[PDB]
Amino acid sequence: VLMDGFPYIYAPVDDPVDLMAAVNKLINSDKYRPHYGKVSYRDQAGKWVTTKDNVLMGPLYMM
Amino acid sequence: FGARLNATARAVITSISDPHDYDELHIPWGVGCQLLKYHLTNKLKAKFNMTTREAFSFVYENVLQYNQIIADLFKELIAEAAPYKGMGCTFHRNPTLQRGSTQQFFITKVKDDINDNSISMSVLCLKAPNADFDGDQLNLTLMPDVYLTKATERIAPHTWVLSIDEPHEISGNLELQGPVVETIINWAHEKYLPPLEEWLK
Amino acid sequence: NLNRYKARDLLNLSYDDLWSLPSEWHLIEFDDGKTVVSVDRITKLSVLCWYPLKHYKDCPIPSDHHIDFNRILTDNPKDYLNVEGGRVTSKAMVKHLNKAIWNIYDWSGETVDPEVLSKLAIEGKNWLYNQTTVKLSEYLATLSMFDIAEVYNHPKVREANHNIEPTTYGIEKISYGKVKEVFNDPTQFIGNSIIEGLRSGTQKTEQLLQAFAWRGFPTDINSDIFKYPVTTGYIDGIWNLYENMIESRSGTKALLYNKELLRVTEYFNRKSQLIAQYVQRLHPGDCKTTILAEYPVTKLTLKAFKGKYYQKEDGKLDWIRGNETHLIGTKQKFRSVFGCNHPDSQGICMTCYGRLGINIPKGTNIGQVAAVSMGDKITSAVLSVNMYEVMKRFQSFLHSGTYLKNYKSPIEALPVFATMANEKISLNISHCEILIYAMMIRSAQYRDYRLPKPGINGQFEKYNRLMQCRSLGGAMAFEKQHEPLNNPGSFLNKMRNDHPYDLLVKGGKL
Ligand SMILES: [Zn+2]
Repeated sequence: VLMDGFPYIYAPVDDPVDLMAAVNKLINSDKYRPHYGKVSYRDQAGKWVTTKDNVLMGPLYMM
Repeated sequence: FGARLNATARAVITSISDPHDYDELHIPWGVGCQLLKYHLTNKLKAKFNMTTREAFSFVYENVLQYNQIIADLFKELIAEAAPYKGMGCTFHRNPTLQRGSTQQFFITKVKDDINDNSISMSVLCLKAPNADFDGDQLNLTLMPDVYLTKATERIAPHTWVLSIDEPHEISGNLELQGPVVETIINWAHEKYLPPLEEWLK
Repeated sequence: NLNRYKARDLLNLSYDDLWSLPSEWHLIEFDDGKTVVSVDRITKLSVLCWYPLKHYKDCPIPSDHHIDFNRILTDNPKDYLNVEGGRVTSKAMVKHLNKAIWNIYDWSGETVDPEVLSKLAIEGKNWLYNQTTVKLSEYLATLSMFDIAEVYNHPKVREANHNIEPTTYGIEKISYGKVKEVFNDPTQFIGNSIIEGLRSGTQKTEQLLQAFAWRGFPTDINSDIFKYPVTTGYIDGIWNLYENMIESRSGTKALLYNKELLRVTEYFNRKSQLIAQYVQRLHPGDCKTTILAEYPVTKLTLKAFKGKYYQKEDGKLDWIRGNETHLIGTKQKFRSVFGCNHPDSQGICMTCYGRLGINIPKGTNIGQVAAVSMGDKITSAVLSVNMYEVMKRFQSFLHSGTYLKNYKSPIEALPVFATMANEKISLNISHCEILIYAMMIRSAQYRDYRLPKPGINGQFEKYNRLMQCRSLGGAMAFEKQHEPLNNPGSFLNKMRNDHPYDLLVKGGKL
C-alpha cells in the first residue's frame, strides 16, 4: 500500500453494503474523512485564484 | 439545386470558452494551409520572390508541420481583411431546418498546434444550430470576395435573436449554458449579508 | 445608512468602477419615481443586462428593469422588510435584456430598426459572458458525495421512502408529493449545489424524484406497464433481478427507429416549405382595408392571438397582449391576411400580419417562416397520442389528402385549424393564416392558380395539383418531374406566380 500509494479495493457486484450508509460513515469519521477544502488554479485571465467553496478531488477510470 | 463546392472544409468542432467575440472562428493549421493555398502563394511570390513551383512546394511541405513564415502570413491575411474582423465564411449544420443551422462567421485565427484538427466555435452560437461536440462534422465554406461577404450578412448570428413564435420576445437560443449559470447563482444568491432588518439595526 | 444611487448613473460607470461597489444594502432610484431596496450583487447583474440602454442616453429606465423590482421602498416598512426578491435564471437574464430593447423601441416611437436592437441584445449577452466568467472565477460550483448526503439525510426525504403503498397513487402522488414540498421550501438546503440549481432551473424534479424517491413503473417496449413497481431510487440502487430488468426496458425504449422518424420529418418539412414559399414579401405599413375577419376567441387560442390587431369599440385598432381574458367566449373583428389589399401580388402588409412581423428580419420569405415555425415544433416533439399521428393529421388537412378543401371561406377554416394546431403545439395565428393562404387559388374553373387578392375571394385546391400547375420552376423540385412535362396545360400562356427556385432552373439567367 505504501509503495503503490493506494489501497486497491475489491468491490464485487453483489457486495452486501448500503452505499449511502457507508458514505455517511466516512463523513462522520475522524479517521477516514477525506480532505475537504479549497483549491487554487490559474484562471483564463492568467490570475492565480482560490475557490470560495470546498472542492473534493478523487479518481476516475478514463479511457 | 445542389453542388459540391470548391474552397470548402469539413471538420469536428470545439468551443471557444475564453473571452471572445461571438462571431469569430478558429480553424486548425492543416485546414488553413490547404484551404488558403492560393492566398499563401500570392504572398510568398511577392514577399519572398518565390516561383510558383517553389511556392506550391513550400505550402504542401508545411501542411503537417509548423512553420514560422507561414504563421506570419496567416496573421497578415487576417489583418488585411479590414474593416471586417477576418475572412468571411459560412458554417452549416445538418439537418438544415431553421435559421441558425446556417450562420456567417469570420476566421480570425489559425491555431498554432498541429495536433488539434477541430474548428473552435463560440459558445454563444451553439443553441441556434443545436450543435454538440459528439461526432458532429460541420461544413465550412469560404467566401471568395466582399460582394458575397455582404450578401451572407443576412444569416449573421444576430438574425435569429428575435423570436419568430411570439411577438416582442427574445428566442431561447440566447440563454446561457448550464455551467456559467451555476457560477452566477452561486455568487448572486449567496447569503453574504445580514437581513435588511438587521442592516438597519 | 442605505446609500442612494441613480439608475442612469450606475449605467455610466466603467466596468472596473461597477465591480468596485461596496457590499451593502442600497437604494436604486429610477426614472419612474420609484426606488428599489436590494443588494449590490443583484444590482451589478441588473446593470449588465441594461447594455442596450448604454447607446441611448435619453431613454428613461423604469423600476421593472431591476431584478428585485418587487421590493419597492414605501412609507410603511411592512412592505419591504421581509420581501423575497426575484430568482436569477438563464431565462430571467434574457427577459431583462428583452425589457431593455422594447423600452427603447417604445420610447423612440417605434422608429428604431429592430435589427439594430437584436444586434445590441446579443452583444450585451456577449459582454455579460465575458465579465462574469472572468470576475467570478472564484465562485465555481462543485459536486461531490458531500452534497448528495445533505439532500439524502433530510428527515422528510427519508420518510417519503418508507411505508408507501406500491401503487400508482401511493408513489406518484403521496410519496412524490412530500419530496416536492421539501424541495420547494426556500428555508431548506441553503447553499446546496443540487438544490440551488433546481430553483434556478438548472435541474428538473422528474430526474431528481427518480433519484431520491421511488423509481416507479417502467414500461415495456410495447408501452405496456408492469404490475409491480421499482421500490428504490437510483442513488440507493436497483440490485434485484426483476426490478433491474424492467428498468432496462427504458433504455431499450430510448433507442428506437429514429431513422424512419428522420425520413418522415424531413419529407414533411420539405413538402410544406416548397408550397409556402409562394407567399414571399411582408411590407411594413398599413393597407387601410375595410375588410375584417370575425374569429371566436377561446381559452386555448387566446395565447395564439398575440400581436393581432382587432377593432374594439368606437372603431379603433388595438392589438392582443395575451391577457385579455374578458374577450374569451366572444367574437371580435380582426385585421387578417385574408383581407389585405397590398398591391404586391405575393405580399401582405404589417398590420394584417400582426405585431409578430416586427421580429422578422428584413427581406425574409414570409411563407418559409411560417412553415419553419410549424415544422420546428412538430419535429422536436416527434423526435423527442403519438406526435407522428399529429403530423399526419396536419398534413392531410392542409393538403386536402375534414379537409381544407371542404370549407368555402378561409374565415370559417382558420378557427378549425387554429384549434387543431394549438391543441398539440403552440402556433401563432399569423403563421396559421399564412399556411392556409398558400393553398388558395383565384378560380378553379378557369384554372387560375395564382394567389387571390384579397384572400376572401378565392377557393382551396389540393397540394399535388398546385405544385404542378403554379410554376414549372417549383414543379421541377418536388417529385415526378416527368409528369408536368407531359401536361398539356403547361404549354398554354397563363398568368403564373413565381417561385424562388425559378432562377436556379435557368442557371441564373434573367
Ligand atoms: Zn394589409
